[PDB]
Amino acid sequence: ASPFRLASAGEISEVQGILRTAGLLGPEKRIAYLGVLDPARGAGSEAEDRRFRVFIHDVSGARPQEVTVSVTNGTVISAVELDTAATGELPVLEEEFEVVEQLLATDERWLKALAARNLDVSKVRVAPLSAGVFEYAEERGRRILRGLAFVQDFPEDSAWAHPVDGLVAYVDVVSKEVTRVIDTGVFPVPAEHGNYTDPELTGPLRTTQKPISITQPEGPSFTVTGGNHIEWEKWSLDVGFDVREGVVLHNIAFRDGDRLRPIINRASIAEMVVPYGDPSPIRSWQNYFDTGEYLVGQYANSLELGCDCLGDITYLSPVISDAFGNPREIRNGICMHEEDWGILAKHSDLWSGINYTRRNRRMVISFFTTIGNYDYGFYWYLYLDGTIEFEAKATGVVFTSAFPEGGSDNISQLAPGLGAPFHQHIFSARLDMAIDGFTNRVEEEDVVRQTMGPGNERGNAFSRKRTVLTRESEAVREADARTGRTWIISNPESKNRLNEPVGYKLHAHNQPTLLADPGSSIARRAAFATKDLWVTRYADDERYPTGDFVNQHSGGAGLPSYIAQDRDIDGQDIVVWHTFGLTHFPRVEDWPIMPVDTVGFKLRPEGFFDRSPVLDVPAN
Amino acid sequence: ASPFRLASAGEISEVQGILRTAGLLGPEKRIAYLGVLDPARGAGSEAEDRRFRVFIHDVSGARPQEVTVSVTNGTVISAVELDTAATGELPVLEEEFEVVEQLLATDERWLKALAARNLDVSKVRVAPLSAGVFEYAEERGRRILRGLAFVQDFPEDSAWAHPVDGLVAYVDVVSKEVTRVIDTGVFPVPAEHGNYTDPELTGPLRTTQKPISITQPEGPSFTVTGGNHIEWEKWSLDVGFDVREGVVLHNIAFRDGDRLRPIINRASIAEMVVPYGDPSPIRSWQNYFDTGEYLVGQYANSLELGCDCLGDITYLSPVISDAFGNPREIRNGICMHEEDWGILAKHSDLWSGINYTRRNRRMVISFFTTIGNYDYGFYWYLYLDGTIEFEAKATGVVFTSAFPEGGSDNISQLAPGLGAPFHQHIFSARLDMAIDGFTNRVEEEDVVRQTMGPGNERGNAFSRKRTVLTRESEAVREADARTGRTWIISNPESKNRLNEPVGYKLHAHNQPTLLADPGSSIARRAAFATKDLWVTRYADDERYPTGDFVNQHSGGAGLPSYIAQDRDIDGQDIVVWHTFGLTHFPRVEDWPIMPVDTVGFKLRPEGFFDRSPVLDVPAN
Ligand SMILES: O=CCc1ccccc1
Ligand SMILES: O=CCc1ccccc1
Ligand SMILES: [Cu+2]
Ligand SMILES: [Cu+2]
Ligand code: NA
Ligand code: NA
Ligand code: NA
Ligand code: NA
Repeated sequence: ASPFRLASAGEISEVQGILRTAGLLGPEKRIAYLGVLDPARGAGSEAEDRRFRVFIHDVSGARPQEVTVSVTNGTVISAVELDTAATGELPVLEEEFEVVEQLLATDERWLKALAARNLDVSKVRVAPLSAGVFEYAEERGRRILRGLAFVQDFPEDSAWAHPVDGLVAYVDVVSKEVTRVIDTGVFPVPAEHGNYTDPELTGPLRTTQKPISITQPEGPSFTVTGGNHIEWEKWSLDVGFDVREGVVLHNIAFRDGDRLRPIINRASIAEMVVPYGDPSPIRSWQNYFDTGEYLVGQYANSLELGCDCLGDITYLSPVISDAFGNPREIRNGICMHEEDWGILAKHSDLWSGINYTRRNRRMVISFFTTIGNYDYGFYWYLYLDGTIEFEAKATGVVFTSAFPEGGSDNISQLAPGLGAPFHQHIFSARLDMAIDGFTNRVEEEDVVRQTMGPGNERGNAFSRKRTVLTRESEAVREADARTGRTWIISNPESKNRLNEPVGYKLHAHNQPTLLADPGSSIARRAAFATKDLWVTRYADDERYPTGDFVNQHSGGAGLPSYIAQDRDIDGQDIVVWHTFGLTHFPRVEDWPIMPVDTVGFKLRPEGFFDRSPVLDVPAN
Repeated sequence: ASPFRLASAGEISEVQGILRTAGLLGPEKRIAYLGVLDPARGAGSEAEDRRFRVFIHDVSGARPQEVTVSVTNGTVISAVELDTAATGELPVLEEEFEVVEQLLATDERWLKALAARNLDVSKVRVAPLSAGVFEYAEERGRRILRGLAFVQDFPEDSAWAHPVDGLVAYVDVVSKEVTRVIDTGVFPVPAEHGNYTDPELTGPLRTTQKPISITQPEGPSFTVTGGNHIEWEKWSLDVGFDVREGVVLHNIAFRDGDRLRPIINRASIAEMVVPYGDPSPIRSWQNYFDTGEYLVGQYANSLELGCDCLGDITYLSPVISDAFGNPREIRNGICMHEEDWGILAKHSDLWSGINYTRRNRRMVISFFTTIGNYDYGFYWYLYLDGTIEFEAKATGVVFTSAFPEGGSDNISQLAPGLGAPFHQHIFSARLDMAIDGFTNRVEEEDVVRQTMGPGNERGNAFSRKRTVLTRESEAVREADARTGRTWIISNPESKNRLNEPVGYKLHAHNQPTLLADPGSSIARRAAFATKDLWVTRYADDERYPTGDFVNQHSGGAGLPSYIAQDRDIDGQDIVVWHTFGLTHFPRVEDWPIMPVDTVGFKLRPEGFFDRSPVLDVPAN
């Protein structure tokens, strides 16, 4: 019944049939993206219409198409041919991952480079890296991937330990031509292996860890209805899944007494970018948008009970399309469980004699994705007290290079001859806000220091100030940790019992934003990453901070184009875009496989409730 | 055997006997502090000498004394009479908590103030607040407490809901005189109760929470020997307890292969301060040092299994002295347990076919203290991967006032007529470092942005810089979140296999430091709180960032006095002092009892190991 239910295998099969019948899915066609569209604003009409958006690539060189279909009515709503030199190329296809290595293996220039290094071509893996846009005029409007080489000594070897530095190739994957092979000189291929399951490297495994058993003898406290509707400890929401964004949260609301109170209409990680800070021409082009260019949702892992998710786990298995429109299940792709979270509130009172302790808990919704060397866990958390938190967990294997003789200012050494270039991991959270409804506004809150003097004779006073952001042109904001800067999303037409607007406060981690020079190609294509906070007026087609077609787009699409409309955001239907990231100078302890590091943000109620919302939590 | 074992009841009884026999513990004497001294540097002599430091107060007006005794030899080592106008008053005594209310109850000025407000004196509780040092010349060298009044409607009522604003009294607790009663006008006493166990306020308790069962069927993975020596997953350390500081960690080391490698010699929270930002003369003097003035360790709670600590818990019950030198056990005052901590490392490799997942865990050492309205949990965490983290959890009841008609810039409204003044909670962690031994140094690490140009033609490069702090006069440092500033403690004489100095990196939360005007009394007495990081040369007598006698000390003691010695800290025995805190603008959801908020810091290895230290963790 619910318009926010997960896509079914039958829906995807119908999309395939509709596309085929319309002549849109011949043997040269590939589906590069397929996803269900959200209901438009004002769906109080009970007009069930499940629509899907599709990007269709053509492997023969014909122009790709963007298509919208209605599975409910079985019709093509619209179909548009794309000029990719103008609006950007389509996302990378999984089946192209191997084409770069295959094409290079028969190119005489590539072969001469490997021969000089005495590398057997059958042992050389080539990473299929997105190209970006730089100085090469012949790449405009062509579908280009760039290749960096790694040696695998045997089939189970970790190739990342053996980078082939000084060598890069560019490939046109549609015409199947190697456009350029650049060899800047021979570097020794690092010889130590990085096989973290080899007993030679691990030593004997610890025998000292005793088991931790986490069980729920009466089952979990949350309920799942209609496939993906969650109710837990007054929270209510729908868990969506999109092949580009991954897990998406819809309709986050909190039952406060008799009223279901909305908080967030849609929450997602709408983009992420990993820019590299090595000026070597072998890697100075390297910036990959895992979300926008590769689609992190299609690489979600199947999560193992006891290993990836521990406790009383409820799984969702989302369905996606393969490149031919067949449905493919991601078995156990989403874990949901509740976790004990320590003390919630505690007081022992010297005058009343009352001793009081309550325990906290959180609801966890997570998935894990793998794109080449990197692996990321995406975690959404709901707490008893109304807090919402997001956490990204970065692990996997660092991207490697040679470590130059005589050192480097932009690479750290991990092992003899083995380097790891400096880089960042930057995310964009898109928060379609609905604090008690859609009439919302954003205020910037700074601590205010006061001078000793009249009215402050002992010099102890301090205060705060709030600035309302009223138009999009003034809603591009930077962090300021020193002044305790936060942002408050409030509803000016909904007041608490003290006659103050209800609100939620966004707490950032205040990590550095994009470091690249403002005139760089990556600063233009990832402009969202240069600022901590953006606020836009809601619009149906404004989905990603980088635009719809990120791959090889020349820049400026997305947020800098949206805010140029300078729309009213003071008590309106608004969207918050928060940039947050990790700056990674790799350490020896990150090698051969990296222990998890984390970054995120959280939102806490700020006069949303009339008092603490967890007074009715029992003593356990 | 171990010199770092907890104080025993027999040791304290011997101290009492030694003091009594020496004429130092007559009926007018009170022990205001008693604690075991750490071994001096270079204890490779096996010279067991358990020494205790004692502060002795005199309730008749005689000068107090500082005394050092040896329980091993049964002798007084030294005894010094204190001039408190010079060096500060002794910490507040528990038995003085009730003396302020008792003395005010017979003062005619206090009675007239209560009579005008129609308050029955038997219902009026008076909080015993530390005085600080302000403009009152007659307080110099006298033991002063200040009193703020709260009404209790019945014995089990929460008095915090009913502040009596406009009224403050100053009391000399030794001569038993009320020096001043200040009445600036009548405010309505807020009428709503704040009884968070009253069903009228809580409503019916939730029935929706199902149990979470955390068990260890084979017991915990750590061992406790000699009372307080912990070994867990290659970590080794001693858990101490001091009545001023609370839990103290000694001898933190990590077994790396065959070598036990030191990391931190002593870790503690050596001070905390709560400054209030309300300029009203009723409260503009209000700054309490829970650690330095009240001694947070003596108010540690007995922790309840299943409620405060959940899982397979091992308790310590530390012993302290009461005011007469009798030993008193704090039953179950420290919880120790290990916790699952999610994913540790994970990778699924497209070329090797290997799928790899390992789970993380942490060791938890915690205690909870209550001082009047506020309650704090102190948590130390050790992780599998070498990370050390501290976390403070703040809960309890916010300090209240009236909310003035017409609002306030320095107070938030919680309920009709009820306010909560702005304030901070600021902590000082004292880290006596020993990274691979005592030859340590500190470097400040900033991200370095680079300009597009020659050698950086695509404008993508970024780097980092490290600045060695060589003398104490240059080792007072501020946070800079925008440039990703961290601090590295390294050993220049101990290198990893890449011939780089081994190190640990301190990651701060970058919260605002002390907001008060630099010319204020609190800025002088809590000078440590004005800067994020201090580094000193180790010295036996340099224990607290505020000095030994914080109560009514006029300022400048502690860290600003230590660093004036301008000692060499470049490859020396050094101590890191990190200031971190919360800035609290109270929200409606903080009332009537506050959900936990947190702040802390962490240290991660930085080239300390030759590769990831958790390769030998098994697959579970
Ligand atoms: O994360 C996307 C870049 C990438 C893709 C495939 C292999 C290595 C790196
Ligand atoms: O936290 C120390 C200040 C204090 C002490 C006792 C009651 C209320 C407040
Ligand atoms: Cu990284
Ligand atoms: Cu507070
Ligand atoms: Na273009
Ligand atoms: Na909105
Ligand atoms: Na003095
Ligand atoms: Na030291």
